[PDB]
Amino acid sequence: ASHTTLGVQDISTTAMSWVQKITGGVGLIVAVAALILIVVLCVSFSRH
Amino acid sequence: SVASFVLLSMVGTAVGMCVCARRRCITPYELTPGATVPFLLSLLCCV
Amino acid sequence: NDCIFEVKHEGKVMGYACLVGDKVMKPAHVKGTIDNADLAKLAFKRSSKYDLECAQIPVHMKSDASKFTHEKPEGYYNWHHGAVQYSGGRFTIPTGAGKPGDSGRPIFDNKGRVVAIVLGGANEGARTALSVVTWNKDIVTKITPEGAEEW
Repeated sequence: ASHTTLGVQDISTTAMSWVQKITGGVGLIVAVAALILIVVLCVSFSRH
Repeated sequence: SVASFVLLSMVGTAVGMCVCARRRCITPYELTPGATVPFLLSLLCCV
Repeated sequence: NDCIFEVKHEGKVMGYACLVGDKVMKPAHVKGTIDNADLAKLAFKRSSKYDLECAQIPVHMKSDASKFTHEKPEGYYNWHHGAVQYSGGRFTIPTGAGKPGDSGRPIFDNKGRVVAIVLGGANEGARTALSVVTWNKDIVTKITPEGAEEW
């Protein structure tokens, strides 16, 4: 061959788009659950 | 194979946090004699 | 007379349980078991924030329940060992009345209604202050004076 090899980052644009969508979805549901806990814990502490 | 495992761990954690908040949220109402849980807490939040 | 049950451990009396309204309540820090054979079979829930454990009263004992209120005017109240004066948000007991091992006794109003349970107290010269668990409409709250010790 007349060319060099490819690396781990050298992927198609369509594959990259799918990766971002799946990762973002899971991350969102974690953030929402965390926010619920913080308000409940703070109010219970302060209410006492 | 590895990516699937890690993503499954993230979802399960979110469920566990919700259960912890619910129990600590509601508990005060079960100790008071004659108390009634307000409609909103009974049905919609901290169910 | 009938609303008070003994709590015993290895033959020694550690404290008391009180049957009020529709719930049976026992302080969390007291060790031992319940003398009543039927009550000993119930499941209880624990909360470390208020040092309380509670369960539902079975139907056949409902006729023994005491009455309760939430109104707490300034004035005088009675208990097993004498009078108590309530003023300024604190319950005042003459010094020397009460010793460790006598926790779990209710305080009664003029008409005999339950208003509070005492779980420990502080030591001061002429008069002592108590640490009490009381309630309000739809909530429960705990009051502990500075320097209070468990009884």
